[PDB]
Amino acid sequence: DRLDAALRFQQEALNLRAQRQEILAANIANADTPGYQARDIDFASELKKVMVGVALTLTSSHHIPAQAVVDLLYRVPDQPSLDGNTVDMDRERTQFADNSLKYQMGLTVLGSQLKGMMNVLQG
Amino acid sequence: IVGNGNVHAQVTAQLDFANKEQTEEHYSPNGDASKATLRSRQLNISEQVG
Repeated sequence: DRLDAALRFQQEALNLRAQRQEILAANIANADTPGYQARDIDFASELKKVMVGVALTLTSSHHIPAQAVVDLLYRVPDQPSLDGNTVDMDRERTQFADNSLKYQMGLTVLGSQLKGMMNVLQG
Repeated sequence: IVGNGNVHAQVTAQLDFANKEQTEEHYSPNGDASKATLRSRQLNISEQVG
């Protein structure tokens, strides 16, 4: 559908921001686990990958339709801890706040596009 | 062989005067993968060994 193509980029950006938000909050929650590595995703490359499948064929009514079913990069440690935990509070707190801001911005842009498509139709 | 008049026979017949109509449907079994005909197949396999 053409409607999907217009809203594909912002939807994928919003979903990627939510996933990275979950990853950052997981990094915050597991700050005290000894031996836990701080993981993160490269937002731009994954957004390229998602932006850049074959529903199985249903011959009749009984035939069952096809059933549907990111890469994590390690953060470079800054300070060496003794328990092997590489999670840094300041870095991930700033990243968490930034991801929240960008999620809000994506919501704003997507809502503006939908509202414009709506006022085009209203009449 | 027996001769004219040296044989007598009589026949009785139970007949069928009942109108019957029948429709039969048969499906060939496809439980064996060798004789199974397929149109679409989705096989998702995952093995996360730790």
